[PDB]
Amino acid sequence: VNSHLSELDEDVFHHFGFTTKSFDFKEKFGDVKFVCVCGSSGRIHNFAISMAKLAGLALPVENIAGSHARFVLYKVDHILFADHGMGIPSALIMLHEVTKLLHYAGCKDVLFIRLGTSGGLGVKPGTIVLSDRCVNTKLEPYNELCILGKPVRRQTIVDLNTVNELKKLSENLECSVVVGGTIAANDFYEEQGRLDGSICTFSKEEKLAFLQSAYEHGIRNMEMEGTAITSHCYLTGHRAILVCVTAVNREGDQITISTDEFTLFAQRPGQLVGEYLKRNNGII
Amino acid sequence: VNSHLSELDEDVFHHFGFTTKSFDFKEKFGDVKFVCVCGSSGRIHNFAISMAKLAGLPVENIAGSHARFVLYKVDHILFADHGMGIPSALIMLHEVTKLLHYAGCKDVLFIRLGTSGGLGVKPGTIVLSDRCVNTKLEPYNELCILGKPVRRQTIVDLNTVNELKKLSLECSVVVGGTIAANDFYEEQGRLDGSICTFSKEEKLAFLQSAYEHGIRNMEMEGTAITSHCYLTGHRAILVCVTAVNRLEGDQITISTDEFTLFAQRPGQLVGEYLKRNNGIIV
Ligand SMILES: O=c1cc[nH]c(=O)[nH]1
Ligand SMILES: O=c1cc[nH]c(=O)[nH]1
Repeated sequence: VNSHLSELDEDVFHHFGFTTKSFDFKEKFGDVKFVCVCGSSGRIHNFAISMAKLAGLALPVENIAGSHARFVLYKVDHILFADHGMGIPSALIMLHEVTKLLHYAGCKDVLFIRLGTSGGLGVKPGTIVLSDRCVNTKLEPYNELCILGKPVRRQTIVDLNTVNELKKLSENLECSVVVGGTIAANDFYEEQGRLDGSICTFSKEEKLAFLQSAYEHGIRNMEMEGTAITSHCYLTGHRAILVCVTAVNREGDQITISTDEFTLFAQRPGQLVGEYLKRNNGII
Repeated sequence: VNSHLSELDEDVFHHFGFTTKSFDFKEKFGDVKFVCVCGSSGRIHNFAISMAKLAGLPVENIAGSHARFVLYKVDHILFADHGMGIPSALIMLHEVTKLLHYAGCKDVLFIRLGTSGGLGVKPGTIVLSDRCVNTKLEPYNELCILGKPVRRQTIVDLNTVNELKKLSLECSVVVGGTIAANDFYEEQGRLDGSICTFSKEEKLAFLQSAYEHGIRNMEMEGTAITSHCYLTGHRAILVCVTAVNRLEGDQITISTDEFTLFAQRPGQLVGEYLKRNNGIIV
C-alpha cells in the first residue's frame, strides 16, 4: 500500500469531484464487491439501470460524482459503476481514484470488470472475447510505465478462474464467445495497424503481416486499456477481467456497422456479465 | 496525405458519429482556420458560447448522437473535446485532421486550452508551451507502430506563442516547457496515488530536474498534439492554466469554483487573440 496517503488529512478525488469528507467511505462503499467499468458514461449507466431492474431497485440510478467531475460513479447493491474514457492514461486515473476509494472503505478482493468494445482478429463482428491475456503492441505481457523518468513494467494478470467461469456460464446461455489474447494499444489508428488514419507510414502488406503474426500468437482482439486495468487491479489486491465485443474484422479498418447495431453489440458484454453478477451476489 | 484514404468510398468518423456523406465538408468546414480543444466538453462548449456572443451571433453540437466527442463551429473556429491522455487525444487528432483535409483546410492552428500542474509557479498561472516533451524530457512523441518504436518531433508554433505573450488578467503568463505524461499520478511524480514506489525526495528530484531543463508545467496530451499537427501540415500550441504548484504538493486543493475560474483563463487570453486575428468575424 501507499503509506504517503497517511500524510493527508483529506483526500481530494479530483476527477470524481468529491473528497473523503464528502461521505463516510466505510458506510457508503464498504459493501462493494464488484466494479463495472467502460469507456462510455452512457453505456455504463445503461448497464447500471439494467442491474437495478434485475435486483429490484426502482429508484433512479444517480451519479455519485461531484459537479465538475470527469467521470461518473454509480452504486447498485454491492456493485460500483464508473466510466474511464479512452486509452490507458485515462483508465489509470479512474483506477487510481477508485482503488483508493475501495481501500478507504475497507473493501477487499473486489472484482473489476471492463465492458468494452474492440476490433477483432479472425472473429466475426458481434463476438464477445473474454481475454485470457492482456498484452502490449510488442506482444509483451506487461503494462509499460515511465515513472520519474525511469521505465517500469507491470505484469498483466487476468482473473482466469472468473474468465473460465464466464466461459462455462456462456455455454449455458446470440453471439460467439471466445477466450483469447487481447492487444492493448495507445492509439485507435496507426499503432493498431489501421491504414485509414490521417497519417500512415506503412503499406497494406506490412499491416497484415503485423496482424497475422499477432493472430498466430493467439490474439483475438485489439483495444486500448486492457494492460492497464488487468495489471493495476492485481497489484492493488483486486481482481480484473475484460469482456469486450468486437466492432470490426481487422478484413479491414473502418467501423461500418450502424450506430444502432454498434449499440446492440456493445451491450452483449453486459448481458453475459449481468447474469454472472446475478449468480454471484452482485445484487440482493 | 495518406493515399489509403482514396481506397475508401465512404470515410467513417467513428468517434464523432458522422461520415463524409453527412455533410458537404468543403462547404461546411472550408473556412475553418482554428481548432480549439480541451479535455472537457462543457468547458469547450462554454468557450464556443462565449466566442459566439463576442461575435454577436445557440451553439449546436455537430457531432453525432453516440459520439465520444463534441464538435462546434463559430465562424472560422472549430471546437472539440478530447478526453484525457495521449491515446484519446490522438483519436481526436486523426479524425479532425481528416475532416480538415476533406474540407480543403490548409495550415490550420490547433489550440489546446488545458489545465496542468505548475512547476515553480503559482496556481492560476497561464503557461504557454514553447516545447512539449515526454517524461524523459525528450521533445518527441513516442509511438509503437506495427510493433516497432517510432519517434516524432514535437513542433510548437512558436510564432503564435510569442504573439500570445505580447497580447497578454488576474494572473501571470509564462512561456516554458511542458511535460506530457501517460498518467495523472505515478508518471507525474505524485505521492498520493493508489500506488507509489518512490519518496518525496525522489519526486522533487524528478521535478527539479525537469524545472532545471526549463519545464514549467505538466499535463497529458501535449506531445501528441504538437507532433501530429506538424506531420499533417498544421500548427499547434498549448495554452494551459496551472491548478497546483507541484513543487509544493500533489493534491488539487482549490475549490471547484476556483478551479473553474482558473480553467477559463486560457480562454480569456485566446478568445481575445481569436477576436483580433479573424477567428471570428468582428
Ligand atoms: O477496432 C477497435 C474498436 C474499439 N477500440 C479499438 O481500440 N479498436
Ligand atoms: O497536476 C495536473 C493538473 C491537471 N492536469 C494534469 O495532467 N496534472
